[PDB]
Amino acid sequence: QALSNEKKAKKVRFYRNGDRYFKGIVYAVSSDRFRSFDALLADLTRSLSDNINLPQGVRYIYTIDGSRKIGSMDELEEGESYVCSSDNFFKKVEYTKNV
Amino acid sequence: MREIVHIQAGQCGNQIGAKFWEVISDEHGIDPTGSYHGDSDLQLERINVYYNEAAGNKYVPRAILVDLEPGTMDSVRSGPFGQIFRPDNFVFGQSGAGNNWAKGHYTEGAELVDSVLDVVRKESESCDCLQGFQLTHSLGGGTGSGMGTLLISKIREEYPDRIMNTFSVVPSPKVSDTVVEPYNATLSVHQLVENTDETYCIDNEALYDICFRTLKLTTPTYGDLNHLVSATMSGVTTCLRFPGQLNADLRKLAVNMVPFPRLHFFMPGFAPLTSRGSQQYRALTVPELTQQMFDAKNMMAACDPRHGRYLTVAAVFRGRMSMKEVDEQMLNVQNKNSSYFVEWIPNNVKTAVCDIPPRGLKMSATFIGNSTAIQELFKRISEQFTAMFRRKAFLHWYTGEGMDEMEFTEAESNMNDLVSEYQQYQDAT
Amino acid sequence: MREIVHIQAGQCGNQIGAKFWEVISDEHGIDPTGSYHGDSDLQLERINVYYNEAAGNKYVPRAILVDLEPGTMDSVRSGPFGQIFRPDNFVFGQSGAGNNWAKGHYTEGAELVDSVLDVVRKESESCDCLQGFQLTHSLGGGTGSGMGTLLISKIREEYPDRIMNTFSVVPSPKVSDTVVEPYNATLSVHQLVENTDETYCIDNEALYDICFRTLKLTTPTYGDLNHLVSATMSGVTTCLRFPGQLNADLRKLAVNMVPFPRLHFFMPGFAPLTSRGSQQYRALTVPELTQQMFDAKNMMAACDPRHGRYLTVAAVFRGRMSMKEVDEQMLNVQNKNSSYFVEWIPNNVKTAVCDIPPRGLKMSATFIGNSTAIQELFKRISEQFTAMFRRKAFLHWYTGEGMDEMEFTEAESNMNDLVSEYQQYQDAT
Ligand SMILES: Nc1nc2c(ncn2[C@@H]2O[C@H](COP(=O)(O)OP(=O)(O)O)[C@@H](O)[C@H]2O)c(=O)[nH]1
Ligand SMILES: Nc1nc2c(ncn2[C@@H]2O[C@H](COP(=O)(O)OP(=O)(O)O)[C@@H](O)[C@H]2O)c(=O)[nH]1
Repeated sequence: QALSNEKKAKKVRFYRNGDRYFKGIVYAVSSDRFRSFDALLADLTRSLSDNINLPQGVRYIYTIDGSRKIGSMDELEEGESYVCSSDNFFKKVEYTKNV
Repeated sequence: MREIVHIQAGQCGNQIGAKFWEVISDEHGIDPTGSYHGDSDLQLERINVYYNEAAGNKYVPRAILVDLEPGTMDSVRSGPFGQIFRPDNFVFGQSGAGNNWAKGHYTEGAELVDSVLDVVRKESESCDCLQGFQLTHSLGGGTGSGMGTLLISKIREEYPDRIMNTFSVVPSPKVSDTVVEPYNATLSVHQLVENTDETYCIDNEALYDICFRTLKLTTPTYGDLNHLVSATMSGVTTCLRFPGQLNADLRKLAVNMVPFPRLHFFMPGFAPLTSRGSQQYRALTVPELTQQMFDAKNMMAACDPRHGRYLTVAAVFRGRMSMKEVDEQMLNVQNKNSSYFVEWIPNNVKTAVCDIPPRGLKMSATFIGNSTAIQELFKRISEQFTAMFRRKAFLHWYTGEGMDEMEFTEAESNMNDLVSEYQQYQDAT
Repeated sequence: MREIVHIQAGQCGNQIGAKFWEVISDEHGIDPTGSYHGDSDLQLERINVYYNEAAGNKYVPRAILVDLEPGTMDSVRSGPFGQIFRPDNFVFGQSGAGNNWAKGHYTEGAELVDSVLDVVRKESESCDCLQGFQLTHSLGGGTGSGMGTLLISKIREEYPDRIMNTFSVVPSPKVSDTVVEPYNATLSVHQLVENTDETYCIDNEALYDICFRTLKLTTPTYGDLNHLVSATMSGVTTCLRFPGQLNADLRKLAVNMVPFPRLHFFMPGFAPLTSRGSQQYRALTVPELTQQMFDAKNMMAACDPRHGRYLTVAAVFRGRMSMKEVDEQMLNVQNKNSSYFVEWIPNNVKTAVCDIPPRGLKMSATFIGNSTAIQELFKRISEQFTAMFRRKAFLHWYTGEGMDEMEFTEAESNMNDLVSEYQQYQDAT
């Protein structure tokens, strides 16, 4: 067979912690672009913090609710937004309002 | 009043624009420094349409230059008339398109469009009464097709009444500069039919023939091909920058050429085009300009107009000439060629006469013609699209950027909904 | 009349002041010797506000310089415009701060403040009619935060009606010059909210962005960062030193900007700021100065004003300009941006127009804006304070200088009584 295994990109959204005025850039999360979960955090470094957020950078990704620390990329899913934090302390504001 | 904001995109959109601002500066008399060296006061009367007066009697263009790699912006600022652009307008990214529509419209287009629109909004709030935009891009590449159609979808949400015309470069039928150019053209016409007001389809192959058959040039480089497109771009708005006898603009052509809001793909044409040693064996009269426009060897799209029917025809004349002599030649080519025009539109020729010629000639014309002979142009994109899509080849470079097959299916179905309209109104009664 | 006594403190307060007196001397035309080399008689009319005429037509500054080690005073007297200060004003101790608030306000602050106030009282009894003081310090270090707030608590007991404005340097959010800078800032805002009248919050991080994004400087040293602060300090009192059309001073801004006696933390802004090669691609008009002040990339505190609401806005214009052109641009940015201003204060823009520009430009502005977007500035100090205090780390360097935990608890409770006011008046009706 030549029509291969459908290398697909998840369309996920990444809000940043605390900043209420942010929308979240849709990334091409795929198994072709990131071999490890630790390689996904490296792209989150430059494209989230520009001038004012995240002194510790990108460490701990939380759910949109959020109550589960995200493990590997197989813990992710297709079409759900996420909040990107950098501490054990989670700020509970309304992220997904007014997308 | 009536200002125009110029937007460029991609490698091809820069090198048309870098030649376009060399022609506009020679009509208004602008040095490469940015000062003024004119002789008559008619050049400074309507200078505000393409220029903002800076401090110290310098005029800078109202241009916005977009690319995804700095390789082409480095040649624009270093060439002639490259010191005239403002350094803030050079908006460029570091990644690069990769000759890819998905990297131009979804991934790297979204990281740049929020920085481009900070420049579009700043220039639009500085003009007194905005006429409308214009865009120069190409349907073959990645930046001019992905980033170029992304800017139109964001502008039309903000300015729903200003006109928006694009000078696209439709890919040639015989040779192919890009392997995936059917994908980059099918996924771009689907954006242009819902977000523009008029569109100028230009083929490269029809420009190589004019430099070989009409102008008789030995070695035509792109300085000689893009000089013909820049003469046509200035020839549309030339009744807006100078006083005339029968005036037109970018709004009167958008009314008189577009009868249905989906049929707005044109084909351009310039006249006169003389050779280097044959410009003395010719009289420059109005019946010479007329019979050089309407023949098939002077169009700029690779399609013979004899295969179809003209819906609407615009002819923008320049220079001092008798109005009786113009109103008779347009009538005479409509009575004897009564089959190649359409029946359900009587008197389908629009006339516009300016007063000031281009620099060097005595009188000149510009042909802006709509036709159903461009249905041959969309059969060849749709045939080459379905030849590549049915094997689903070159698809994992698109699906891997967050895209599904339904994006392609609604794109090709829209194009066959466009071909079934040009075939429908060709055989009316 | 209306004299101003200038007080400096710490390492940072000297190197702002040593650049500040270089800008004032160039506006009034003073050599580094101390003589006068002006051309017009407007420079000597109001010379008494920052200068005392010495014997022999020499003018010396009314400056009082405070430090705890002689290491920074040695560079001030040896640099340019360092021979102009009187040698008695260099009040310095031998111990040193140790980058410590308790050594700056309790132990070594008390051994020096009785010698500093012998110089403050001598300069205040020599002026005819005192307008008010001013102070340049920094909230990060020890001398500018401990000795700096100790001087304000002693002055306010002696001069309860004169104004007192401080040009503080609030520490940046991302990088940290001092490990214990949350302690040195929390224990200083508790002193400033009860003893000052208006306070200019300046972040270092917002000044590195202007030298990188706006002015396009390759290697900005502190001679290039402190030159922007000294232009803003002179731009507030510039309607007091020169005749104008609509005059202001340090009292009219203290009335029109401060609606409640606890809400007096500002954010400054200067305009125009051109690059080195982009100061010819720009017209210097009033609608260019207006749309360069109000955007977020020209503030001097690291906080976007879009997160909150402006309570009061002052704009001090300099140079000859039409008053109709100023009164329309301030109105236009208030009608279209009607959400980012506050509702229960109508017409919240204060205008002041001087006549004499800065040396080199043709016209200039200065933005003095109050906002509730500085509640983000006090959340980050209060979060970093409670992160360090709940483990009681770096505390034995403070308790060992005669201090208890109740000094910290009433300091952090005062700051959360300040955050609950900016959140309260942001959502009024
Ligand atoms: N007329 C003309 N077409 C050009 C020129 N340079 C490139 N092109 C066209 O541009 C297309 C290639 O795409 P490209 O310019 O690289 O755009 P991008 O890949 O989106 O940046 C082809 O159709 C070329 O014929 C030029 O100087 N003149
Ligand atoms: N803008 C500016 N800030 C400075 C300069 N020198 C030091 N600082 C700031 O001063 C603080 C360090 O404290 P310091 O000046 O030593 O004060 P002290 O310890 O009380 O004597 C930090 O916030 C620095 O950013 C300068 O030349 N310019």
